[PDB]
Amino acid sequence: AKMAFTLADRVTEEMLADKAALVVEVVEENYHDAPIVGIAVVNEHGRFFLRPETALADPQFVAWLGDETKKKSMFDSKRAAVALKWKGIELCGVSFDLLLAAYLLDPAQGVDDVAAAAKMKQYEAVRPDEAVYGKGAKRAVPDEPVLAEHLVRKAAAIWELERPFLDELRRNEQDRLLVELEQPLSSILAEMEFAGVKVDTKRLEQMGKELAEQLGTVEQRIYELAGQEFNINSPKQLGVILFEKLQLPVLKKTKTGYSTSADVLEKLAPYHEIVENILHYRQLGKLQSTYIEGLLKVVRPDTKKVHTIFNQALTQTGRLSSTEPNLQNIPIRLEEGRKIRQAFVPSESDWLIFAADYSQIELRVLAHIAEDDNLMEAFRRDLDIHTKTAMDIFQVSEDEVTPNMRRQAKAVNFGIVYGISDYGLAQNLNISRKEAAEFIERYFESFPGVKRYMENIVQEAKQKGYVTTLLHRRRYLPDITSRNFNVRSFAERMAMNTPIQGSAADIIKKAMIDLNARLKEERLQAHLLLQVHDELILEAPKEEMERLCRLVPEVMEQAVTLRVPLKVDYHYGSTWYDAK
DNA sequence: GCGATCACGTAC
DNA sequence: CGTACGTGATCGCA
Ligand SMILES: OC[C@H]1O[C@@](CO)(O[C@H]2O[C@H](CO)[C@@H](O)[C@H](O)[C@H]2O)[C@@H](O)[C@@H]1O
Ligand SMILES: OC[C@H]1O[C@@](CO)(O[C@H]2O[C@H](CO)[C@@H](O)[C@H](O)[C@H]2O)[C@@H](O)[C@@H]1O
Ligand SMILES: [Mg+2]
Repeated sequence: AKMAFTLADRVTEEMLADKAALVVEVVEENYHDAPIVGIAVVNEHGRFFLRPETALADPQFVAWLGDETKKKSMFDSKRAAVALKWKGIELCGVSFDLLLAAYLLDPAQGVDDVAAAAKMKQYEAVRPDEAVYGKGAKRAVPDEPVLAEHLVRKAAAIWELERPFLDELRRNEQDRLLVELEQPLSSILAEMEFAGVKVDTKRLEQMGKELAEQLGTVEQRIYELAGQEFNINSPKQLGVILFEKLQLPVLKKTKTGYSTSADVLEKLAPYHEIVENILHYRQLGKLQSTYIEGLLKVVRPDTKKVHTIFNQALTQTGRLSSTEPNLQNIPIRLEEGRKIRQAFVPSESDWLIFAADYSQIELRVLAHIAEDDNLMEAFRRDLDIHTKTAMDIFQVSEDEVTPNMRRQAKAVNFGIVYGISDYGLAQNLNISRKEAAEFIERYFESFPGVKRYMENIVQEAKQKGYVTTLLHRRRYLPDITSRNFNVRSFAERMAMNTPIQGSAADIIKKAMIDLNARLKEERLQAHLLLQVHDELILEAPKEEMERLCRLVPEVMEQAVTLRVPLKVDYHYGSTWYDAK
């Protein structure tokens, strides 16, 4: 049953046809400056395996790789493109990426290897990577015979599956989504990851020292107030101290013991001085372990840069995710944690950080899709949407909106986008279910178009079996027909939320593509560093700021044309923190 | 030693 | 109430 192929000792002409399935294997999960363990090529002339030392040193092979007219079909081309960038080799001509294709066809499948994608089309003549390389401590590259056949079988699957995947994408009217959006974005993300973000490690280290001091102080204060010492980090010793020794009330229970969520502690604060200290302790600890020590662990000691990896084929809504490190969840809400951003700086002298963010893109997308007259008019007037919502649901003039009213109207706006729920809104605003229901009821009275949309999108999900975004991304919702209330309700919220979060993802992704095209046309040195769902972070020479102030927001605002305007705010400074 | 499950907290 | 990722803890296991 073995698959035939040539284990070549040198590169030949027929290995360089203008159409081929290409495998450039990088086994390390984090592919930055990682080894390429083997190469496989399958084309009209046959199947070939090349040793990387040989192939990557061959002028003709390297030229073929960089020739845009020589088309390649691959799986996770970004992984290969980045691994090659670290070796000074350009990868061009990737016309089909099976990972991205499978992702667009059904993100729920969680396709993360060629075998998983192949199974979608009843093709099983290829092993899962885990089966070949093992996992964890036992992970390892097998001997050449085993490795070579696996890479050839993967290239063979890609070669065979391209047509069936493209045909289904076309039927789904997602072919342009793959070819004009996700694949071009893949190359942009590769450049971003490869460029990396410079880190002021000395500043982080100083913060770490100061935190260590405060942590020690607070820690001592906690033992003092508790009358003894214990591991504050343990959800058992703390449970005993709080709810047993100190007799604090048990307002919420996890599943295995006492719950100590920040929300639970906030309520217990009035009863004992130890509570506030525990909260403070955790927040400092969160900064220290995750944003100081954790960040320092992944900074490259030679360049002092962190090279995140944007997973482009993971989220069920079309958003990207970020890992090692996650640069999409850096503190900003609280000043103490916000200071962490002072550590992210430009990669060159006299360059600055430029950050642009969409203003309420999700609610603007909702206004567009629901065609709600009131919500559209609000954005056409560019009103403070939370104040406007408060005015409508509480029936008062702008001058009469109090801070608490705006705060609650804001929580309603979030609930509406997430997939409204009286129970969910109740928990969030610490109020009763009927009280939350009253708010929701008032909201729909003020925005009947939104109510219509929520009712209709749910019915549509049931009829078609899936919901779609502006650019045709889709999410299947089988649980929408479940006879279990909780399971069905979750699917209904997904039906309501996915077209919104997903369409916002579509828009910023297109904005990134348009932006890069503009930066190149203008020959600006400015380049993208990060994307955080509704914001783009760039770095550029100080001399380019004025041009960026006009170019970036315009490109982002014009990415798509909706029934309401899109608005983009921007700021720039010496550090990410200052780009406020 | 190791890997998986928790409970938690940070982002948009 | 939507979407993610990384942490320290606790705990069963080749
Ligand atoms: O290269 C990213 C790409 O690979 C997948 C598997 O096909 O994820 C791998 O790489 C990620 C980045 O290092 C890891 O977080 C993940 O654990 C590893 O399996 C895809 O999910 C992704 O699109
Ligand atoms: O009361 C109707 C109202 O309930 C929702 C859930 O919020 O859907 C329920 O009723 C529908 C029939 O009209 C079913 O298709 C659906 O499965 C059930 O949960 C709303 O969508 C609807 O407007
Ligand atoms: Mg914003």
